[PDB]
Amino acid sequence: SQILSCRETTLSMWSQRHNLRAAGLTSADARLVQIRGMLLSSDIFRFHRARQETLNLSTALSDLIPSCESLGLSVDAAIKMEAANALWDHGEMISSIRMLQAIDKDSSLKKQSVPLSRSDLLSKIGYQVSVARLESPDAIQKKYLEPALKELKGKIEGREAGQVFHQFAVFCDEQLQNPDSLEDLARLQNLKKGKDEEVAQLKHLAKAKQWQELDQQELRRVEQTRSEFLKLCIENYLLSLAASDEHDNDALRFMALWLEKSEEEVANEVVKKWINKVPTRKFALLMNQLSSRLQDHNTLFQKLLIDLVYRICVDHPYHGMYHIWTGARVAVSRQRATDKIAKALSKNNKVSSIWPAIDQTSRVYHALAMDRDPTRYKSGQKVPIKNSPVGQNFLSTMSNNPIPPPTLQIEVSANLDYSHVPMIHKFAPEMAIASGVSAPKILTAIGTDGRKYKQLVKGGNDDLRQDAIMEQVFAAVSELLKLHRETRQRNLGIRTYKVLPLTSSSGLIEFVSNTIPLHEYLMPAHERYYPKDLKGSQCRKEIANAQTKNTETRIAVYRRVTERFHPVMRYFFMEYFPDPDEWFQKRTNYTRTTAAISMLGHVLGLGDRHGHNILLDHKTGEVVHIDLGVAFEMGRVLPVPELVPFRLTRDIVDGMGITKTEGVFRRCCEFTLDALREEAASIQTILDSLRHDTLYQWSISPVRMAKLQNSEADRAIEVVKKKLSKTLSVMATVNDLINQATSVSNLAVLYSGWAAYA
Ligand SMILES: Nc1ncnc2c1ncn2[C@@H]1O[C@H](COP(=O)(O)OP(=O)(O)OP(O)(O)=S)[C@@H](O)[C@H]1O
Ligand SMILES: [Mg+2]
Repeated sequence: SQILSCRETTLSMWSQRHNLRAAGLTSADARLVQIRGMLLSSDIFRFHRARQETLNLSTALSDLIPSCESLGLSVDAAIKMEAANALWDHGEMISSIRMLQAIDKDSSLKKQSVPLSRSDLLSKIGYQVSVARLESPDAIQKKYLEPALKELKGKIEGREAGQVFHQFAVFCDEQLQNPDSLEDLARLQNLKKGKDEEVAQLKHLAKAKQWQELDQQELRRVEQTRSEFLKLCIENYLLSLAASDEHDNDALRFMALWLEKSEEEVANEVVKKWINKVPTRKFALLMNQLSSRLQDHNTLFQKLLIDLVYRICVDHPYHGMYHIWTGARVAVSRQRATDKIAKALSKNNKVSSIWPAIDQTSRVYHALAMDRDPTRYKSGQKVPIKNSPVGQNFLSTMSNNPIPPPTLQIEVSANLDYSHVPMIHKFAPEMAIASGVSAPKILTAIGTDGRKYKQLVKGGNDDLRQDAIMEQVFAAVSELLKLHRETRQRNLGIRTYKVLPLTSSSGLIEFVSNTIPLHEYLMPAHERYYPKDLKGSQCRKEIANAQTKNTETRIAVYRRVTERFHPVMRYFFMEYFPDPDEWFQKRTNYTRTTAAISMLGHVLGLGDRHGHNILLDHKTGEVVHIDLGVAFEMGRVLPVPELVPFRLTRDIVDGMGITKTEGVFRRCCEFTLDALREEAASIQTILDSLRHDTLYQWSISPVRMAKLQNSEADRAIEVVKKKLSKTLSVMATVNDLINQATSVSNLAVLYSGWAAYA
């Protein structure tokens, strides 16, 4: 605000003082520059939601119009549009709409400086008239949207056309999923059904048949209207994706809309016509959903889907070829189709030194994962990977085939240039081993640029596709958080990692760089700082013995245990960051990331939040949540249910200081939850894309349910949708959540492996 106000003063004074200016700078030039600087400041003030400053600016701009018309400037349209924006942002919807319509009626948008295209004005009026319900959705399309598409004049590239096409596509989509129109279609369908049943009962007949035919004609009209809307929706989504990059979650919405209509040949003809102009970098992150619908059926849907998956794997190989490999090496048809795509991939010129590399490398990674020997691999040791035959074959094969580390997160390149990606140079000679049955081994790889990429080569009978899908969903929602001022100002978001499933029994997990598990810090620290307290194992055993007793005894035992167990988390920051400046910044990072993941894991039902799934990053302070596969409330179905919204035990809360909760954690919870329920449409779109994934399981299979404690899509998405309801205020919702997350009667009846005493 300070810089922008001083800039306003500067530009106005320079425009007034004619003798200070140079020779060839007339007063029209100074005036025009002043106006442009003011309009820029108005954009900036609008995002900050500073109402009074946009009001001041638009008033001071409207006062310049008389003195601008005498200098020979035509800046009335841009300034009146700024006034209309101020009105709309103060709540005057009808006044803003009337002002924009007056701009459109009597103004020459062609011959005037500070240009203003007629199609963006028309689409602005159309958007505002739709929001205010000021006209029927059949006149909005006839007066504002189709005239806008006609004003583009065949230009199908740029941000102007991107805005127009996204406007029109969202309008048509909104017309399809309309509760009134769906009720009307259902009513006409029941009428047709009942009248046909009555006619069958009879075979009076003449009039009955005539009424039946009139019903049929009405139903044909309604269905044809819906078919036109579907055509326009799909076509304009595809044209908006091909024009600009402003709207790129239109790829997720187009994909959901197209997978719902895989049989309606109308949709497939429109897609066939327009699909080849979208850059494949828009679909690159949707390969879990695309490669799950592959089949060999010779239809048109499959001939489009297979070609799209092929082009994605050719342009961005490190984003599609592992999906193809996993798919090759209704399940039989999917495997056959993925095998055909793989055979075609190992035939073309662009990707031919890349597909064999990934082939051989994945084979040896899987072989190394599956190889368990209790003698050759002792849990906790550190074995040089040259003594097993699998180890030597692995090292040789990896030396002969250079690839980027499979757990490195590669960003998608618009220029299609993946040469700047570090390849695996060599492997560290040894590999660690963790405790389990099928020994998870932690490899290290030294890359070309000289960094160390550690990896968990996880083998056994686990399902990493759940964890990978949920990591992708959480990353998408955290990306939604960046669009709002309050959460973006605080960098509220989650830390991601990379899961890569190789087969149905093995995967590569990214070993997060310099973290430490929460339980592995907390259990030694508890006895280092309080040598007279109970041990972690004594508390766990004491709580597990009273697991088959009444709630009164369980709560009494829990109080007795936590009276002899004091939190020590506040020391994690006093012993990794002794400098007060750094200590304060890192403790704030911890609090903010804990708040963001608490709200985000309440909204998505995230469970299984024990100490071994939470990592503490001792370089930046901020927590990382891994193992995100038990989501959508699957955790309160277990034998000993997890009935808390998130993990907020005494140690998580002790890491926050004098102000236990009231402070940074509560304000950040409220900003997160306030930004989440203003993106409920986008979260619905993400979960809808999840709904068309044939391989995602919406219930926890008794295998993992036994590994954890020693329509389902419709119910889950409905629960998510009612957690984002604006009925209660954010303050009251967060108060309730923090009351039930820290309650002793809730924490006392949790499973003993969920270390709640801690
Ligand atoms: N991707 C990862 N990055 C960094 N550390 C990890 C990662 N995955 C697991 N860890 C940690 O390294 C160890 C590996 O844990 P695992 O033995 O694979 O599974 P686990 O969670 O320990 O077993 P349970 O069922 O939870 S008792 C644990 O101490 C984890 O905290
Ligand atoms: Mg784990």
